[PDB]
Amino acid sequence: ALDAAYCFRNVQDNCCLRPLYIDFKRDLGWKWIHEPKGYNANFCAGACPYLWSSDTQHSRVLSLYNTINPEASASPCCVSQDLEPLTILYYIGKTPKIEQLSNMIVKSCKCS
Amino acid sequence: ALDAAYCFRNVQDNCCLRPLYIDFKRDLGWKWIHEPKGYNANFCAGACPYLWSSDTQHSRVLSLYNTINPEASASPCCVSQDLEPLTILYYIGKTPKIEQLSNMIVKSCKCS
Repeated sequence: ALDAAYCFRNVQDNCCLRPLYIDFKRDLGWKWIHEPKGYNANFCAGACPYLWSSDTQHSRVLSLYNTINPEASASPCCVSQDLEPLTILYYIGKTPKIEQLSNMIVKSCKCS
Repeated sequence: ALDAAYCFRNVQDNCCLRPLYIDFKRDLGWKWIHEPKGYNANFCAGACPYLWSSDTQHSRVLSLYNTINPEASASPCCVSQDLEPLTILYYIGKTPKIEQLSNMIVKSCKCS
């Protein structure tokens, strides 16, 4: 998979997970989250070679088209695959509460 | 929507549907399809401004992050949204048959 272990080994031009830490107050302007101060959101970026696409007929027809006619490219797009939640601390008045924020973290990537 | 009527008006740098005709024999090497000789598959391509992403928390957090910190971009990806089937003619020996090939055509685009 295009995850931390495979992708964080070196810098790669191809579709891969990229490290990113987001500080809620500083980078999002979210003051409602008291803890943690930030988290490793990560993101997906990089070139998609033509055979890296699947799960849709249009994508596999497009991949086959591209492999035969490269010069006239319609290159696939590096997108998120596995997403994970994050537990945070917020307040209801003076009472500290905890809740899960869904799909905050990207763990792996794929080509569209 | 980022469909033919909106997108085929002019050339646009931003995420939009792009016209593409694929000839089965000539461009795919598919000799099994006798009719039609090709079809308008189309494809999605172009720049995604930061607020064009939705449906995932990670995508909206990433869009918000990007709007605040543009220079340090993790730009969204222009992908297919609505897909349509195509009916074709093939043979089982000397008998002509027809069948639907699913999700062959892209009708609209979206930003990841």
